[PDB]
Amino acid sequence: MSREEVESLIQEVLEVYPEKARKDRNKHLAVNDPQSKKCIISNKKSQPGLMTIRGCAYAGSKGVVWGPIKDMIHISHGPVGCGQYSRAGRRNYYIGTTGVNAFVTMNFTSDFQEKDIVFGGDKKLAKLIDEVETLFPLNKGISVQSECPIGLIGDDIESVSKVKGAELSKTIVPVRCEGFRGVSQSLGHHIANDAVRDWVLGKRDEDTTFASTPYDVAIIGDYNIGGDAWSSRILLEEMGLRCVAQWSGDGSISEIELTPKVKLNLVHCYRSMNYISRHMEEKYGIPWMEYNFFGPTKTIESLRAIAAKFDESIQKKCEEVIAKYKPEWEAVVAKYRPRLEGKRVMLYIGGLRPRHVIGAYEDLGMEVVGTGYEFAHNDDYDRTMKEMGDSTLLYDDVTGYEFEEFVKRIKPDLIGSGIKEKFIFQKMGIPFREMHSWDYSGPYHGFDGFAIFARDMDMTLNNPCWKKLQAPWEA
Amino acid sequence: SREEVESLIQEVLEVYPEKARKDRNKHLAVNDPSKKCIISNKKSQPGLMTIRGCAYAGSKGVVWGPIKDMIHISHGPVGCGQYSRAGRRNYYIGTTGVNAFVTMNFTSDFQEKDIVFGGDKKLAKLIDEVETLFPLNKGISVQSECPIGLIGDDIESVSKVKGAELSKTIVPVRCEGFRGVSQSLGHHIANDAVRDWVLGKRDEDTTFASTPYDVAIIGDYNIGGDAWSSRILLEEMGLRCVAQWSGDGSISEIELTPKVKLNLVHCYRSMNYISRHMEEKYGIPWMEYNFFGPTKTIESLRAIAAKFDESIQKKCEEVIAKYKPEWEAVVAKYRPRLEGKRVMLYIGGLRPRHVIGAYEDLGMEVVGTGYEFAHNDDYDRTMKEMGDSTLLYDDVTGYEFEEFVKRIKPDLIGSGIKEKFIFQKMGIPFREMHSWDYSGPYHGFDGFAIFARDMDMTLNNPCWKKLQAPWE
Amino acid sequence: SQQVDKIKASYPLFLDQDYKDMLAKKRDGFEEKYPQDKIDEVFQWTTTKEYQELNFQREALTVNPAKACQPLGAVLCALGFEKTMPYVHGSQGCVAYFRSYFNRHFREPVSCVSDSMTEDAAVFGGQQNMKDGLQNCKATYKPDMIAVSTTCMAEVIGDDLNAFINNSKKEGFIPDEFPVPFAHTPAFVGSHVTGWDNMFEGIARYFTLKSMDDKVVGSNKKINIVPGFETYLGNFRVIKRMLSEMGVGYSLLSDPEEVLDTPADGQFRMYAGGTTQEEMKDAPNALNTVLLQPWHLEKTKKFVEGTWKHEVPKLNIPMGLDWTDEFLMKVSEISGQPIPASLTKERGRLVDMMTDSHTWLHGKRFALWGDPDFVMGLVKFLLELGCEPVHILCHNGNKRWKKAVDAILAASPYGKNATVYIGKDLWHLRSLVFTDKPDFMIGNSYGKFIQRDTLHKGKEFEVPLIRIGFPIFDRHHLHRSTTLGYEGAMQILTTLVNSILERLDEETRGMQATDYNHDLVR
Amino acid sequence: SQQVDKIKASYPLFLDQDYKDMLAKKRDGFEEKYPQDKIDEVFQWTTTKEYQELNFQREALTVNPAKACQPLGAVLCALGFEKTMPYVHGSQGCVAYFRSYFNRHFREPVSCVSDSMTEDAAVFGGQQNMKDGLQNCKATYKPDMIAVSTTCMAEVIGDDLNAFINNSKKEGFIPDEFPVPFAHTPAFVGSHVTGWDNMFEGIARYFTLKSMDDKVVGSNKKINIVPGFETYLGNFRVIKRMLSEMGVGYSLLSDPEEVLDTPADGQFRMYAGGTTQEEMKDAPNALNTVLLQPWHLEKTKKFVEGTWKHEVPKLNIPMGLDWTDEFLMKVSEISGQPIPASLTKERGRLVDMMTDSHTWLHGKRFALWGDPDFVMGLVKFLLELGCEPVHILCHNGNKRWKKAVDAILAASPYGKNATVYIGKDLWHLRSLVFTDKPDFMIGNSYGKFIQRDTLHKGKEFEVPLIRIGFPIFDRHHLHRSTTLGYEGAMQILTTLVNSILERLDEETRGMQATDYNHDLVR
Ligand code: ICS
Ligand code: ICS
Ligand code: CLF
Ligand SMILES: [Fe+3]
Ligand SMILES: [Fe+3]
Repeated sequence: MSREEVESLIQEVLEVYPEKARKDRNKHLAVNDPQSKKCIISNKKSQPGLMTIRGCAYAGSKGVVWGPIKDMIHISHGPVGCGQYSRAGRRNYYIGTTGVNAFVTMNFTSDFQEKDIVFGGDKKLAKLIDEVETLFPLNKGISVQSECPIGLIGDDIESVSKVKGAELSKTIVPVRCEGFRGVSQSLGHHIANDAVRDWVLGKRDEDTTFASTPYDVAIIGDYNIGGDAWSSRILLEEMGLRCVAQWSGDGSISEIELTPKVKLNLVHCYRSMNYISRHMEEKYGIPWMEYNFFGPTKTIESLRAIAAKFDESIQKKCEEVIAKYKPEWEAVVAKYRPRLEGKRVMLYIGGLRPRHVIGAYEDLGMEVVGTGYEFAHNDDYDRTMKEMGDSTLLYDDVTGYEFEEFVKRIKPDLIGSGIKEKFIFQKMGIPFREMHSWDYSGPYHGFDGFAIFARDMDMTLNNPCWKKLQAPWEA
Repeated sequence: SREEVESLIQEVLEVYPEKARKDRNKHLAVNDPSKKCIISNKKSQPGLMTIRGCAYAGSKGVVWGPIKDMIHISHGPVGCGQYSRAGRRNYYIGTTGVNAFVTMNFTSDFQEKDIVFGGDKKLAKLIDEVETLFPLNKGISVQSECPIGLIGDDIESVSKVKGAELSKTIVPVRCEGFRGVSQSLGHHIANDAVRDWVLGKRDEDTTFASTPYDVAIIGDYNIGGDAWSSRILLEEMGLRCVAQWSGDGSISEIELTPKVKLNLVHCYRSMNYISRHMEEKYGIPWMEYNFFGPTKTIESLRAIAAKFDESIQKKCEEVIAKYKPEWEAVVAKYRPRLEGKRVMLYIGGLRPRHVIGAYEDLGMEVVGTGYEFAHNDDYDRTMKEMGDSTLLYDDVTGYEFEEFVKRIKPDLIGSGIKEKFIFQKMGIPFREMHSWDYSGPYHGFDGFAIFARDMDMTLNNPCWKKLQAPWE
Repeated sequence: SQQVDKIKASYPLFLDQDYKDMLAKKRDGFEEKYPQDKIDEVFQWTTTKEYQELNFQREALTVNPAKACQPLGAVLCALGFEKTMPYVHGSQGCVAYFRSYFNRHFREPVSCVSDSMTEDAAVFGGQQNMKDGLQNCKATYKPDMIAVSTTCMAEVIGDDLNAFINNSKKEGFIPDEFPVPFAHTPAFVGSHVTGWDNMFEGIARYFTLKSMDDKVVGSNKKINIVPGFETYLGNFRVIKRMLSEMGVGYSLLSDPEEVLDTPADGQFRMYAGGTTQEEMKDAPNALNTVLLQPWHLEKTKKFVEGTWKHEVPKLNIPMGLDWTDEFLMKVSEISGQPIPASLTKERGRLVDMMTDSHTWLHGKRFALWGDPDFVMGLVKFLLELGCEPVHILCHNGNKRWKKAVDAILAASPYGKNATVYIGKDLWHLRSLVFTDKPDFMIGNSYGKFIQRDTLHKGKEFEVPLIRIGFPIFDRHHLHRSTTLGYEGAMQILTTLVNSILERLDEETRGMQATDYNHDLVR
Repeated sequence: SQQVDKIKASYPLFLDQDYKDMLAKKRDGFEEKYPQDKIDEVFQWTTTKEYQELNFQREALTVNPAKACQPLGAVLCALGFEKTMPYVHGSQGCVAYFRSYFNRHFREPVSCVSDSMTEDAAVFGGQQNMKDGLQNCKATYKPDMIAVSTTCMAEVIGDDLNAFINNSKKEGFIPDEFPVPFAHTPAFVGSHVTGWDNMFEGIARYFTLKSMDDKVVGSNKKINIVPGFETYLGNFRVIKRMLSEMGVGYSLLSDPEEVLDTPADGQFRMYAGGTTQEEMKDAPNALNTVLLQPWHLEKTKKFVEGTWKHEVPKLNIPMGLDWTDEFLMKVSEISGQPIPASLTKERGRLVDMMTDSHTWLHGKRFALWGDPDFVMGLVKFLLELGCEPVHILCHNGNKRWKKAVDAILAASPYGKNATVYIGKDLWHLRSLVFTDKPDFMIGNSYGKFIQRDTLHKGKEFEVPLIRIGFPIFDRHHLHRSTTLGYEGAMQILTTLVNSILERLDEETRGMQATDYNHDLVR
C-alpha cells in the first residue's frame, strides 16, 4: 500500500535468491515516482532457472510480426517443435479461405531430422519451396522463419531465398530469428522489421500507379487480436480517413508494399513496430504518431490528435464520430462502473498493453496498483510512469516466485496476464483475465471493444465462483 | 426335434400350478404341417408376465394413431398416451404441430375431479381448445382409456353434439384397456369406429375420377417406410394406390377407399374386419398379399396383376425383371453368411408367419414361431408356412420363452423390446421385429436388401464371441 | 433401387427421385392437403405471442406432458429390493407400457407382472386374479417378495388390496410368511414420483409397523438413505461412494443399481442385489433417515417421523456445490464422522472447473423441465455457474414447491429473469422458447421435437437440446451418468460448457464468412 | 455499434452491415485479392485425387504435423515425480511454449524452468548457465529433485549434460546428494514420446545403475507400471484402481495425475503427489515391469531388461476388450492374484454396452490419428465394435509398428478397407477424407480445420470430428476422461455411438423433408 511497505515487500521477496540473482533482480523491481532509467532497468538477460515468462525471437518474428500476414506462407525452418506450439495460438484474425489463399492458422515446416543437422538444410529448403508452389499456387510470397539450429549449423537461407526468388519470380523473405538471439521476443520484432524493410517494403519504390489521397493512413502495430484492428479501422474511416494498410493483423503483402505511399503512420504498438516507423520517416518522409484505442477517454483523445494532423473537414467528422458513439459508451459506464468501482488490478503482459489499458480500467473506476512488462525497453517505462499512479509497483521480467509473492501481499481484486499465469491465481481465489488472448473474447479496441471489455471484467470479477473457494467445514 | 419338442413342452410346464399348467398346455404345440393342435385368443393367465398389450394399444397405437391429419385424444389419465408417444415408427410426411400430429400426445389428463364427476364436460372443453390451437386438423378421434367405461361417460353423445356444432369429424372409440384379452379387440373396435363415423362420408359423392387400376393398401402402417416401399412397386406395375390404411394415411384417403376396385390387405389380423365390410356394402373384393422377401413379393405382384388386364400383367413382368439383378445381388452377398442359421420368432398377429419366406430366401430356417394375440385363422395360415417338427406358441410367457431358447439354442431371435435385452445377455443375436431395430424398411425389394444387411450385421457381429471372459 | 455395395435405410432411401415423385403424387392426388403457403402461415402463427396467450388459457387440453402415472414409480421402487417382483394389480396393458418405457431408457430387461383383470373383473372385482396371480408369479419366477401396486382400473372399481392379499394367504395360494407389501397407486392422482413414495411407504409399513416395540433409535449406528425416483445409475453409486469414503455406516433403502446393470456374460439374471428384507426390518434402529428427494417423499417422511421417530433433517437434493456441502455436513453431524480429505479435494476440483469455464457459462439462458427435486437442484447449480434459468417448467410440481424455487431465484442476481411454471406441459414450453428464446434447453428426449420446431423457423431461432433427465431414448448409455454430488456437478458442468462450445464451433465453421472466430483454443 | 443490453463479441459483431462493407472496401482497395471464382476453382482442385497424388509426393515440406518435439515429453515425464522441477537446458523460448501447450490442454499450472542459453553460450557452451540455473532453481522453488532435458540448440552445440552437472556439484552450486537426473532430448530425432522414453530411462539410470548389487528380483512383491506419454487423467486413475481392486502391489513410475489436478481451495500448490525417489530406488526389487505403451518405451525396455533383469511381458496397450483382458491375465500370472469378481462384472457390462449399440456402429468408417500406442489400441477397439478404420495415420510411427497394425487389420473382416500411414501429416489426411470419405474423424483439435474444409465443399461431404487424443484445446475438461481399461472402452463406446446419433438427428431434423426419420427412440 504505502511506498515503504512496497519497498520492504521487495526486500523480503529477494531474500530467497542467491547473491548473484538477488543483485540482478533488485535492479528490475521498483516503486513508481511520477527518467525511467533512474529507477529500473530492462531488456536484460533472464537469470537462469527462475522460470521467466518470456519467449524467444522466433516467437517475436514468426508468431507476432510475420504470422498474421495472411496471403503469405511462413515456413518454420528447423525441427517440428516451434511451429506446432505456435500454431493458431494467437488470435490475429483475418478474412480469407484458409489453405487456398490464406494460411495464417496453418503450420508449414521443414521438420529437420538428424541428416539435416549434420549436412545442412539448404538443399531441403529449395525442395520445400518448389513443393509449396505446387500445392499452394495462390500464395503471394514466402517467409522463412529460422529456428535455433539454422544459425548454429551454418545454413545460408539468404542464398536460397535469392536464387529461388529469381527462379520463380517470387517474394521469398529470409528471417534469421533464431531463438537463441536476443533476450526475449523483443529482438524478434526488430529482426522481423528489418526483414520487411530489406525484402518487401521497397518493392514499389518506383511505382506511381497507386492513386493517393490526402487522407491516406496506415495502421502500424495492430495485430487484430479478436478483431481489434477492425474495430479501430471502422472509426478511422468514419472520421474520413482511408486506411491503406494494417500491420499485420488481417494484413496482406500488397498492403505492406503500399504503405510508403500514405501520408501518416498510426502506430499502436510502439515496441514492436517503432523500428520500421522510424525507417519510413527517414526514407519516405512519412511522419508517425502513437495512439491508444483502449477505453473511451483514450479513444477520444487519439481521434482528436489524429484529426489535428489533417484539415478542418476531418476534424469535423471527428466530432461527428465522438458524438455518435457517446451514448453508447456512457451506457456501458453507467451499467458496469458501479460494479467495478474501487477494485484494484495487477497487470503483467508483454511490451505495450501493461500501460495502454490503464485508461480503460480507470474509465471503469478501477485502479492499477501494479504493472510490468516481459520485454519492454526503458523508453516503454518512460511512458509508463506517466500512466501509473504514484507508489505503485513496477516489475521487469518478473519471476514466477516474485509474481506470486507480490500478489499474496498486495492482494489485488483482479489480475490480468498470460496463460502461463492464469491457473495459478485462479487457484489462489483471485479473478484472472487473459490480457494477451482476451480470454477468447474481444475485440477490446475502440468504442465497440470497450463494451466487451467492461462486460468481461465484470463477469469475471463478480462471478459467484470466487466466494466458494473455502469449504464451509474448514472455517 | 419331434418327440424332443414334446418332452420340452412338458418339462417346462412342470413349474406351473395345476390351473395354469392345464391352460398353457393348450397354447403350445409342435407343427405337423389349426384348432386341432393349438388354441388362441384366450385370456392371459394372471401373474405369468405376458407380452400382450391392451385394446387401447390396438386402437390408438396401431390403427388410429398413424392417421396423420387427425388429432387423437388419449381420453383418461396421463399414463397411456405418454408411454405410447412416438413409440411406433408409423412414418408419415407432414409438418408436425401444424397439419400433422402423429408424434404428439394429446390427452385429457384425468384427475380425481374427473373420476368423480365424469369427463364429458371436460371433453367438450378439450375439443374447443383443440380447434383454436390446431385449426388445420381435419378430424378428431377420442381413444378411451380404462376409466372412461367404468365411470359412465358417454363420449358418443359428446362426439355427435360437438361434431355438428363445429362441422368436424369427431370419432368416439371405446377401446378401454380392460376390453378383450389383448390388442386384437382394439383392432376390431377401431375398424368399427372407422365404419360408423368416417368410411361412409362420400357415399353420395360422385366427383372422384376413378380408373380401372385403383387399389387401396389396407393394413400397412409404414413401419420405417414399409408402405412407401410397397406403394412404389404397385405404381410401377401400373396401379393407382388411392389409399393406405393407415401408415402415412390421411382422412381423405380413407373416405376415398370405397371408390377403389380392389383392396390389398397386408395385415389380415388388424384390418380384415373393415375389408369384409367394404365387400358386402360396396362390392369391393379384397385379397391378401406378402411383400416380405423377393419370393413372396414376386408371387404377390403376379397374383395382384392377374386381377387386371393384359397391360398390368405386362408391366408386372417388367417390374420383376427390373429388380431381379438387385435382389439376386443381395442373396449372392448375404445368403452365404446366413445359410443354415436357425431363427425363433415371437411377434404380434401377422409377422410371425409373414417374414418366414424372407428368412428362407436367405437360407435361414425358422425353428419356432408364435403370436401374442393371433386368432385361429392366423395359425391356419401359419402351419403351411412353418416346417414339420417346429415349435408353435401362443401368448408365450417370459418363463416359457426363456426355457424354449435355452433348449433349442437358436442362432437368432426376433421379437420385441421387452425380450431384446434378455437374450442379448444370454449371448444370442436379437433383432427387433416390431420396430425393425430403428432400421428398415423391410417390405418390397428395397426392403429386402436392408433386411438381409440387418440380419447379417447382428448375427455375425464380433460382440457375440466375447461373452465369456478368457479366465471364466 | 438399392446398390448392394451401399444399402440405404429409410433415410436417405426415400430422398431418391423416384420415391420423391411418388410421395408428391400421393399428396396431390388423394391427401387433400392444405396449401403449403397456408401451412407456413399457420406455423409462423404458432410462434407468436398471440398464440402463446391462447396456449396458456388451456384448462382441459394437455399437449405433450412432462410426467407419467403413479404405478411407473411404484415399479421402479419395488425393483430396488432383493429378489422382489413388481406386481401391478389391474390390466396387463399398463405393465406392457411400464416395461417398454424403462426398457428403452435403461436398455436393460425390466421384470414386472400383472394379474390381467378383464371386463368381468370390473363388475365383480379382481380377487380371483390376485389369488391365481400371486400363486403363479411366486411359483414361476420364484421371488423372495412381491410388491403390489394398482392400475387406474383397479382403483376406480375400489378393489381392497389388503383384503385381497389377506384372502390369498387365507386360502393357501401363497404362504402366510411370504412378504407381500402393497400400496394404492391411482394414476389420476399426482404422477410417477407419487407412485414411488406410495410404494416405498407401503414396503416400510409392511416390515416395521408391527414390531416397533423392540426398536431403539441409533442402536445400529447407521443412517438410512431413501433415494426416491432415480433413473441415473451414477446417482446411486455416488451416494454409496461418498458415504463409504466418510466411513459412515448406511442403508440405501430401495437400490436398483445392480438389477438395472447386469453383465452380459451368457446368462440372464432376473434379480440382482437390491435392499434386503433384513435391512428394512432393522431400519428403525438407524440414527436417522435422510430423504434425497424430499419433494416427492412426503408420505414416506410422515411415516418415518411418526412411526420410526427419526428427526428427518431438512436437506435439499445434494446437487450443485452448496447443497452437496450441506448434505455432507449434516451426514457428518449425524454420524460423528468428519468429512475426509478425499471429499474436500473433490470439492476443490469442482471449484477449479467452475473457475476454468465461467467465461463461457456466464449469462447463458436455459429452459429446463423435469421432476421437482431434480429441477430445483439444476436451477440451484445453474445460478452457481452464473447462468440464467429463464424458463423453469415442472408439470408435476405444486404451489409450495414453486414458492421454494422462487426464493432460490430471488436470493441470486442471476434469477431475476426467471419464471417457474407448474402444471404446464411441453406445448407451453414450446411457446416460451419461441417468444423468449433461451440459449439452450435442458430436458429429456421429448425436447427434440421442440428443437426441430425452433429450427424450422430458422437457424438463428434454433434452441439446441441438452439431454439431462428422464426418459432419454435417442442417446445410448446416458443412464450411466451422475447428477448428484461433486461428481455429478462435474459431469453437468462439462456437458453444459462443451454444448456451448459445440454450438459456437458450428456457427463459426463457414469458411470466409464466420471462420475468423473458429478458434483452435477456447 | 453496440447495444448495452446485448453486447456482441467478434462473432457476430463483424457481421453487421457497417463492418461487412468496411471489410469489402479493404479487400477491393488494397488487398489485391484473387477473384472468388479462382479461389473456388483452386479449392475444388485441392479436394481431387489429382491433388492428393501431388500431395503424397512431398518429401521436404511438412504441413500441419501431428507430433511435437522430444523435450515436451521429457517435461511431462518429469512432472510425474514428487517435488520434481522439470529443467530444460537450453533456450527459454522452448519452455514458454512447453508450458503454454500443456496449460491449454490440462487447464492447470505447469511448472518448468530454463537456464536461458543465449548467443554467447553458442560459442562456449552453457556450463555457467547450468551452475547458476541449478542453484537458482533449487533455492527459489525448493524442489526435491531437478530433472534435466535439452533444447535443440544445446544439442547442436554439443553440451555434455553429465559433465556440466558434475561440475555444478563439484563447485558447490548444489549439494552432491541432491538428485539431478538428466537425458539428452534432441528435437530433430523422433518426437515428444521419444523424449518421454529418454527422460524416464535417464531417471531410472540415476537411481539404480550403481546400486544393483543388493537388488533381487521380486523381493518387494510389487509390479512396476510405466505409463509413457499420457495426457488423460483418467488413464492414471483407472490403472491404479484396477490393480487395487486386484490386491496387486504396484509402483506407478511417473505419476502426474495429482499435480495436473490440484484443487482450487485458495492456495497454489506447485508440487503434488507423484512418484517418490524411494520408489525409483526400489524398482529393481519388483517382480517385473509392465510397459503400458511399449511402442515408444523402447529405450526404457532395454534398460529394465538389461540392468534390472526383469522379463518385460509382451503386452499391447490395455485398450479395448481383448487387450484389457490380456493385461489383467498377465498381471494375475505375475502377482499370483486372481481377477476379482468386480472386474469380471465390469467387463460384462462393457460387453453389454457393445451388444446394445452394435447396430449403430456396424460399418461406420473412421479416419483417425495420434501416437503409435494410442492409435493401434483405438484401431483394435474399432474392429471389436464392427467399425472400419479406413484411414490410420501416425506421423511419428515406424515401419515395425505399421507391420504390427497391418497384421491386426488382416486378422479381421473390418480391416479390409484400411490403410496405415506413417510419416504423413494432417494435410495428407485432408486429401484422404476428400477422395475416400469416412463417416467421422477421431483425433485431436487440429482436426477441426479438416472438418471446416469438408463442409465448405458441401454438407454431404462434411466429416465431423470426434475429439479423442492430444492436444484438445477447444473443449473443456476432456483431459479428465479415460481411454484405458474397460472404463475407457465404455467412455469411447458412448462417445462414438452418440456422435453417430447426434449426426443422424441433425440430418433428419428438416421439417417435412427428412424428419420422417427423426425418431424419438433409437
Ligand atoms: S505486438 Fe507484442 S506479449 Fe505489441 S509481442 Fe506480444 S498482440 Fe502482448 S503486450 Mo502477447 S508488445 Fe502485441 C503483444 Fe504487446 S503477442 Fe501480443 S499480447 S501489443
Ligand atoms: S398391425 Fe399388429 S405387434 Fe398387423 S398390433 Fe402390432 S405394425 Fe406387430 S406383428 Mo407390433 S398384427 Fe402391425 C403389428 Fe402385426 S404394432 Fe405392429 S409389429 S402387422
Ligand atoms: S528458443 Fe522449437 S521447441 Fe525448442 S527444442 Fe527445438 S523445436 Fe523444440 Fe524459440 S526458436 Fe524454437 S521456440 Fe525454442 S527451439 Fe529456439
Ligand atoms: Fe443393456
Ligand atoms: Fe484447472
